[PDB]
Amino acid sequence: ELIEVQEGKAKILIPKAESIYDSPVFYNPRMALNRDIVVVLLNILNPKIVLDALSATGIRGIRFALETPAEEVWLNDISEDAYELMKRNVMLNFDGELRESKGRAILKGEKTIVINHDDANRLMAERHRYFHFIDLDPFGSPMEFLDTALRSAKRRGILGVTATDGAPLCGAHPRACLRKYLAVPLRGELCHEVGTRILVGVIARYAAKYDLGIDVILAYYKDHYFRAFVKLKDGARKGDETLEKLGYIYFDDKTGKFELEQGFLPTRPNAYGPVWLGPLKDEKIVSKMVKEAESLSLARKKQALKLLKMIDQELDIPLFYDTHAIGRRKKVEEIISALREQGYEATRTHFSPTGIKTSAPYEVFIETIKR
Ligand SMILES: Nc1ncnc2c1ncn2C1O[C@@H](CSCCC(N)C(=O)O)[C@@H](O)C1O
Repeated sequence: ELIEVQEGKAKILIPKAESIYDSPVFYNPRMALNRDIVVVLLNILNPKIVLDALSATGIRGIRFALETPAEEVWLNDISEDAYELMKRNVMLNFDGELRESKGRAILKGEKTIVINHDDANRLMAERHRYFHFIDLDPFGSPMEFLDTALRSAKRRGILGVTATDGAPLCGAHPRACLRKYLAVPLRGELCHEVGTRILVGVIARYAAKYDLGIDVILAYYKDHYFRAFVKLKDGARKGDETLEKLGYIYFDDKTGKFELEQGFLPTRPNAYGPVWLGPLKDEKIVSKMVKEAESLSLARKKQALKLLKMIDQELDIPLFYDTHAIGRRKKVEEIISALREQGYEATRTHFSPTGIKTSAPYEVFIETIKR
């Protein structure tokens, strides 16, 4: 029936089954890294009232309460069996008695834990402008909840969205991408960043009508999923400035050369987007994350540090050059060094193991790898 496992400072019971998609209550251990990062981040932004929209086993919210400054943690899931496993796992990491009720339970101890058996769109809708932080971790696309989450979070709240929607976001299913994200995807060596930027840009677009803009705290790709942490800005002016960060991409698949164009609409044919052409991180914050992550007991510390450091030293410039792909048409360390000697900025990128982000033009990049 149930197996007791441990993640971070959390001890939970998960159903034992053939695969993760076969257990009555979902739990993907590979997502431990995803939860480490949000924990590291929360230990910086220090949100007071947080929400684990689609909790499943309750692991995320449970780690929120045990490993972060969060004072009021809300756990929610539409599934009855999940709700029951959530209540159990909560009482497995916290003391006192759970004052349960019809599909709703509460625990008022050092931290306040609100466990809910409800539909996320229903809960969030009841909780208008209530959370400092909301974490959306759905099966694939978050579009079904995005709009309601933008109304449930404080006008200055933080929104965490994950998208395991690789197929549409990476160009495999262009028509599916158009329906869910209202953007024309780009496949190929760049689809990892473009997919991430499409994600940020759709949040930016949905937030604008509430006269809200965004600041990307951190956005990255990893293990086939897209993560986006954004800070909401109050004001039509902020909203307008956000939409101004949107743009389109032009890509020559024969050469690997790409071009960017800032604007709500493109002005040339064969445009990819719209996508977020703004920053993909808040360097000041990401740097602290590396420091914080080192002083925390995460579930996958080594990988968490390895990923955070990569992003920390990474250039925040749109797109990059994949040495392997272009090669088809030397070592990355050597190319980077040769680029820096000439005075250009160049760094590795978490998007690709052979990718290089640089301020050098396509042409110079090609000349340099040839020398
Ligand atoms: N409308 C809805 N409201 C609340 N939960 C929903 C929902 N639609 C689907 N779900 C569900 O979302 C799941 C996503 S799996 C989620 C995992 C996670 N947060 C972690 O770190 O483990 C299931 O438990 C489930 O029943």
